[PDB]
Amino acid sequence: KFTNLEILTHLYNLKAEIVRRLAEQ
Amino acid sequence: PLDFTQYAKNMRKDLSNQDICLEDGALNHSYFLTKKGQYWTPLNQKALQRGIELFGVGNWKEINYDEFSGKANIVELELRTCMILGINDITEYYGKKISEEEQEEIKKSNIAKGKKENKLKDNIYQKLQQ
Amino acid sequence: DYLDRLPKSKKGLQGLLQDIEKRILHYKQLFFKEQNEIANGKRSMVPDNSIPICSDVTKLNFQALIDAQMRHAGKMFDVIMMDPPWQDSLSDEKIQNMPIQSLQQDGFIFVWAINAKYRVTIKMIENWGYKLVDEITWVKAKESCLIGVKGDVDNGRFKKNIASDVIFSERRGQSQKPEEIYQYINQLCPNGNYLEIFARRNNLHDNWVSIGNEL
Repeated sequence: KFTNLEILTHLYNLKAEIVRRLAEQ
Repeated sequence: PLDFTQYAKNMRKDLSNQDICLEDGALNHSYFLTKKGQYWTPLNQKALQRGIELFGVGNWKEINYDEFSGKANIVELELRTCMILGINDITEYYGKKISEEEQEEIKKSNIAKGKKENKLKDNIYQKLQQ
Repeated sequence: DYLDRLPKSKKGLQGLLQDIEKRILHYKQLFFKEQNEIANGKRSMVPDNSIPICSDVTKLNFQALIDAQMRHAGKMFDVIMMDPPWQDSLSDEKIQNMPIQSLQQDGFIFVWAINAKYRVTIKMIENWGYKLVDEITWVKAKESCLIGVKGDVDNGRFKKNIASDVIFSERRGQSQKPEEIYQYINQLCPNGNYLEIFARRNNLHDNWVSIGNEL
């Protein structure tokens, strides 16, 4: 299972990738 | 005639890592409520507080370089500072350099501001709700 | 990531970003809350009286352990237990060459062996001076725990009748070594001091000295 901090790290990493796909667009 | 409880205390002090046991000798339970590898130590926490003074709230990367030899979690840094100032979202303080003394006062004000509007949870003031 | 599974579309990305944001707030409070409970004296599942040491046994030099033990107990240990991480992987070689003999003078040793490492365990505990005396067996599927002996065990320290040579899984589908093992050691030695090598955080019982890279 994931811990709260691992989940948040995944979410933060995800957000960046998105924001950067919104960037590239 | 062996007193185990004393035995454990002695053994830990002379053999265990400093995170595992207190100078008291007793077992540091906080270390085992966290996954191995991910423990946040008291020397970690001052490092962070130093880094807000020197580099500012936003710049986790610069802090990671200087204070943690690159080995901290950038997200953990962000989260830890939220605690430091007692608010759930800190975009307000982004870029700012704050003093260890100021941070307490900032957080004290933020808990103050917080407790009142009734948006206060677990010692953090939730400016952002959802 | 993964790249494939994410939306490439603006509308997908915008709604994903919206949902990520709510989720971050959700897990933020869970983290702050968790972190706070810990600050205000929360208690771990670890028993009060155990000695956790996080180390690598290759690097570890036992002498400090030996000195500290002699210092606080006046005896070396009565029972040593090992679940080696066979080839997270240590070659047969560096597990084998551990200076175990320094560790105990008179008691029992217990070692876990998958069928492949079964023979290897025999001649590696013989090397450490032990005599093969017993094997516990665990059904879940089987794995052996081989038992050997050195020194004098004719003291009152070790009780002669052994509860079982069979052991059973605590829970269906389980892969951590069963608990009944700790009790059986309790049979063999009651309130003696024991050492475990290659320990895990779930492996900690009070009065036990546990050493491992993950503790």
